Amino acid sequence: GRVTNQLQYLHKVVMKALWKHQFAWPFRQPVDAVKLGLPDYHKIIKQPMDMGTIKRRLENNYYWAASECMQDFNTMFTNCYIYNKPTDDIVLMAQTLEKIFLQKVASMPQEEQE
Amino acid sequence: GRVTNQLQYLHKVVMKALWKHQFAWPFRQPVDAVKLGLPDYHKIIKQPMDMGTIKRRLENNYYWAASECMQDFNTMFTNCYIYNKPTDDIVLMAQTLEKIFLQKVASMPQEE
Amino acid sequence: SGRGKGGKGLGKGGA
Amino acid sequence: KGLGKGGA
Repeated sequence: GRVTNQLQYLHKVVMKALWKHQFAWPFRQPVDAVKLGLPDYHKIIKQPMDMGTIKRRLENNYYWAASECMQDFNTMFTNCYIYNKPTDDIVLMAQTLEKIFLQKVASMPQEEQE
Repeated sequence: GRVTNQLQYLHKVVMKALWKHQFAWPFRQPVDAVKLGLPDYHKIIKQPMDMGTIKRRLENNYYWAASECMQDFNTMFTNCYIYNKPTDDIVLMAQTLEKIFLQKVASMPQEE
Repeated sequence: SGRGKGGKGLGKGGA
Repeated sequence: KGLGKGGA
């Protein structure tokens, strides 16, 4: 439970940008294995992660440090590459979003404090 | 070049830590599809990336910004997740290295 | 990439 | 080894 300048950056600059991205829509809520006909999803992916959960954790001061938050973003993208076929459009969508994620993280303010 | 603090950090902290890690050995040279018996590898992975390449690039000041180096690290990990079966040990090794990558990048100095 | 063959490669070996 | 979301 903390508010830091980096977590505020992650909430208000990084997530705001990814959230509104045209490829973001499959990532804004937990993967719905029932809706999508993916009965194997939870057998392969043991730690589901999505932006909605990350955003809410940012708003409830769940994270102690930015790195904890960056790890959740990473799990979300990693689940997608691991579960899906290489040829699935979702993979290209994740890669596009994760490039922004890394770009924005490179500009994160570096007095880790509050 | 004079080397940005960011690229100095990627070399002296991030690559330092990854190169020597006990899980790093599959990642230190390009994947050898012939040696490993992987006739589909270059069908699926269109942009191979490995630490030897990234390390050489850091040594020779090939990179213009930190984010370009960080992209290469990301491509290397991602190739791995995309190509291999979810249950392969290599995936776990990649996940462990990448967690370190992200942990360190969290503390990387500001640009400019 | 990763692009070409949808499925999941063939792999390096599991555990 | 997946089932996937599709493409296409």
